[PDB]
Amino acid sequence: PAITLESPDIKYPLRLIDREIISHDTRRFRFALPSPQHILGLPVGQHIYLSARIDGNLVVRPYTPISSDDDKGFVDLVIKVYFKDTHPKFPAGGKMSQYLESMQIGDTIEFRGPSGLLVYQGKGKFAIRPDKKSNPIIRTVKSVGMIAGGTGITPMLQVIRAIMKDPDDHTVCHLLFANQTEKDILLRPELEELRNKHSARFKLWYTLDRAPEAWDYGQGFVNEEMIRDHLPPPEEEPLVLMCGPPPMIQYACLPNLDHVGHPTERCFVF
Ligand SMILES: Cc1cc2nc3c(=O)[nH]c(=O)nc-3n(C[C@H](O)[C@H](O)[C@H](O)COP(=O)(O)OP(=O)(O)OC[C@H]3O[C@@H](n4cnc5c(N)ncnc54)[C@H](O)[C@@H]3O)c2cc1C
Repeated sequence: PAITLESPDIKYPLRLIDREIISHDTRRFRFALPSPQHILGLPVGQHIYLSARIDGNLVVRPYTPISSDDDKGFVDLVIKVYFKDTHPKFPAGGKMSQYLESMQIGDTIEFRGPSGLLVYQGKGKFAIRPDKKSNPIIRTVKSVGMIAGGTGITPMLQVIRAIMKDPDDHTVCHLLFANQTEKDILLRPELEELRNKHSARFKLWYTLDRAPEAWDYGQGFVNEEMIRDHLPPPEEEPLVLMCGPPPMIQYACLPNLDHVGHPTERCFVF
């Protein structure tokens, strides 16, 4: 159809048309593409760049839509709002996130894309560029390991959806979704729906820093056992995809990946 993100260098103002309070911090923000038949123009695996001049300082932060290029007229972004005066070190909270919460209906925010090193080309085929200028290295995988932390499910979900939507895409997605509390399990219905509908291909497990009284899943930070039991066996040569808070990736993921047997080259951070 009509691509909204025609140029990666042009910022495209889109209007906010709906907001869904996914959780206390994270909200699903729907934006209106230029035409009701216009598409976003986002290859699976890539992300967009929201740009706005907040506090006199142009702040450009990146977000991965939960919408699919199949969806027309709208762009759904599950964005967590780091609230002000809710963190001891950060009384100013998030910058773009708080602007987005403040955004009323019909306010405009600029979009830029596509941007990203990973593109899913279908049926195991992941085009991962080592650098933005270097050419993408293409590797077909039978399983995809995925470690998502909080708002880092949106890049995973994009991939999960694409694979499950193609019945000839036999790649098997293993997801490890790490959040602080049960209330913080974003897109949990969608995810559980995906698993029920495509169990053979989608394997789902959660970990919560502070779990509820009844947690049939896992507790604590990301650990080696959960990477071992709830991600693909390293022998299957899978692709471990990771999005989470930089600390979580550095201290909980990358270390415990080595322990299980996953190589750095078979692993990618969104
Ligand atoms: C590929 C990709 C996709 C992404 N997709 C999404 C997405 O879909 N949705 C999304 O929300 N984010 C997404 N992010 C992350 C996003 O860019 C930000 O991390 C954040 O959501 C908004 O930025 P900000 O300007 O609000 O943060 P900043 O203001 O730049 O954050 C500054 C620091 O303050 C901390 N901080 C501030 N207040 C608090 C608080 N109350 N509690 C804890 N820490 C606090 C932050 O954690 C951070 O360390 C994505 C990132 C990447 C790389």
